[PDB]
Amino acid sequence: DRIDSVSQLQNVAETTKVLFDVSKETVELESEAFELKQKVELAHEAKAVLDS
Amino acid sequence: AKSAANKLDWAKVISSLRITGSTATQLSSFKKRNDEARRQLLELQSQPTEVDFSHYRSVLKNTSVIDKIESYVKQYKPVKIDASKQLQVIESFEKHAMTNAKETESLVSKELKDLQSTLDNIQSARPFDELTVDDLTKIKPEIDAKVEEMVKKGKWDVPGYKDRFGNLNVM
Amino acid sequence: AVVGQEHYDVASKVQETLQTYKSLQDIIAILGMDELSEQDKLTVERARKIQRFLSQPFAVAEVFTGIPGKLVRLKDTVASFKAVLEGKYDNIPEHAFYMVGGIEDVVAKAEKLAAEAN
Amino acid sequence: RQTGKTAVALDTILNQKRWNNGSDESKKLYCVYVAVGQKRSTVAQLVQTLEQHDAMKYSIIVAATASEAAPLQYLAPFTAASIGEWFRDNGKHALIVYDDLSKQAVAYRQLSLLLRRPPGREAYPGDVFYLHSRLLERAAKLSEKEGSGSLTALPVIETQGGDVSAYIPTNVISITDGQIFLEAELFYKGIRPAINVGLSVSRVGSAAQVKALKQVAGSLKLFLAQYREVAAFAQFGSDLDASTKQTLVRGERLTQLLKQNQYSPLATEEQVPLIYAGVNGHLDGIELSRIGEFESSFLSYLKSNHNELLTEIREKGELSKELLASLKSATESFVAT
Ligand SMILES: Nc1ncnc2c1ncn2[C@@H]1O[C@H](COP(=O)(O)OP(=O)(O)O)[C@@H](O)[C@H]1O
Ligand SMILES: [Mg+2]
Repeated sequence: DRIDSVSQLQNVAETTKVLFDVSKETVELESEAFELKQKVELAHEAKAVLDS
Repeated sequence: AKSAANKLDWAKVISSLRITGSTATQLSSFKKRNDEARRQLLELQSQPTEVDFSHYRSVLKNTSVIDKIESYVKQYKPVKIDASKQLQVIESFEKHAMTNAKETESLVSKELKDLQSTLDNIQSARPFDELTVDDLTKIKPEIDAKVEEMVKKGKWDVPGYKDRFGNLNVM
Repeated sequence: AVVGQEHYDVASKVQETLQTYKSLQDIIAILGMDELSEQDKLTVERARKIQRFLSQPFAVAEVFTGIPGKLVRLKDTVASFKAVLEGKYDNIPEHAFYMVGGIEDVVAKAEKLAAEAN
Repeated sequence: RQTGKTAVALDTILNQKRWNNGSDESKKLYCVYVAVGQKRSTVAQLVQTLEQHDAMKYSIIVAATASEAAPLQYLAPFTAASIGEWFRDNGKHALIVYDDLSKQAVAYRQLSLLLRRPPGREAYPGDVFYLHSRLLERAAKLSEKEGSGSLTALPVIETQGGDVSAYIPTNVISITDGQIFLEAELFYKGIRPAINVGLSVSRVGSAAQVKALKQVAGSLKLFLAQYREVAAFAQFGSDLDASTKQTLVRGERLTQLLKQNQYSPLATEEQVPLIYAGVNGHLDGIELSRIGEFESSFLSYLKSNHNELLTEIREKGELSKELLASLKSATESFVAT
């Protein structure tokens, strides 16, 4: 039973490699989204003000 | 392009029934989910971020202010540059993760090799009815140490000895 | 959008309890509370409590109620009914919700009935 | 009264923005609202609501205010029917919601009762049936020889105390190709669309339905029969055995799922996974109240690295065996979490 349990560490590291990489990668790639948020807000304000 | 990343992430999640009890891995999962949801919501709701001066200005006749706001927008087109600040601390997290992964897999590989050796030995080297007591004593001096210690202590009892071994006692 | 999704949920759950109560009135009269399961019995008791709590004294009706009128703020009443819906005041008798204002008045009336009256 | 009639009319109205913002005119569905007997404040609410959700551009508001003369209320649905017939005869598809139309009925009753015309039943004139039928029959699906246009009618009836068995209600039901019943009973019982599955019947079940939603797995077709069974053996009926318990749980979870927030038109590419989840993985839901958030989480799950399935069921229309297997796998993966 211990053998069967340890059989599952055989390839966990290979997948969790890309998992841990892309986790932080995607979490920090929202910087461009944050920079786009202010531009989108400015555009929304401009459209609203000219609608006014 | 994103399909492979979260596909392998949830593959690891499907493997993660055994590392249950984690604190922030699932929390980081909902964090990624919330951030990407805000991504797609802002990208879908984002109308073309420019005033249609050809038509959406021509409808207004006495504006006197469309030129001002358009000039302001044009001057503020470079709103801000991307923040690629993280170049070493994230690398530190990755080198820690690499160290943990390599030491882990070394441990796993050596443990499986040891346990196939164990089963292979146990298959045809199991003297159930022909094991020598002298061989047992020589293999493990710990049982010898225990025996002399309890002999010199005077407590001849061996706690937990009638639990599995019968007595056939005529008494 | 106008309410705030909290007072709206409280009102929705109040309507839930009252509609279930009215639907079960027929078998309550015919059979009784025993026939209902534990969830239905709890729902009926809670709905009775809310319906009693709906009574509010009015300053222009003191000669009729005999109790000074109460002016309950919106936040006060929504918080009180949210607390009632969670079952925090299930042990309190339903009569304590009769001619009261906020949940503090409910607690006061329950204490008076439990100590001075009983 | 105020059981969600104009509300479901509004969700039908707003859902068309998905296709009206495109280019395929064969899928564009122009909208015509008939505000006969409604008050001007309600019509302003309506027009602003359509303005917010980018819907006023393709919708048409024909308002017959109660303060306006009764002949105007009588005629406004007919004029809106002509407006929709313009789209219908030019190869376009028009949805006209004859909201109220009981106010038009009473306005025409006023017209007859001051025009010296003797009335019929409950002082209603003779041709309220003929009026309703003649007005509604203008809504039809034209053949390809006539441009393949269509004109869809969504009339309303404001019943008095749930009295479906009344002259005007049963009269209009005999005209329309099916009815959508809403009562306060289900409205306060929790059903937010207030869809009374019993007396709500559509005259074209298999047709006029998305192929991905009609039968695909079979259960989606006898969905209505299953709901009728659940009503017939609801909590009042004795819980016979484990099969009966499973049927009751299935019905309760299904009616839990059907609740939908106002001004939230949920597309068929997102409807189909939810209806399928109501047949497999529905029974093990963690409390009935949590299905509300479970639906949102399942939508989010289908959005992430499953948009291929969503666009496949949106574009193709039919569901293949491999598509059904993929949907089952996704449902199992989600219910596992
Ligand atoms: N999803 C929903 N479906 C139906 N009604 C809703 C929903 N959400 C909120 N409501 C409430 O139900 C009422 C629907 O009544 P309405 O359709 O206006 O009938 P009428 O126009 O005949 O008064 C609205 O006042 C609204 O506040
Ligand atoms: Mg209405």
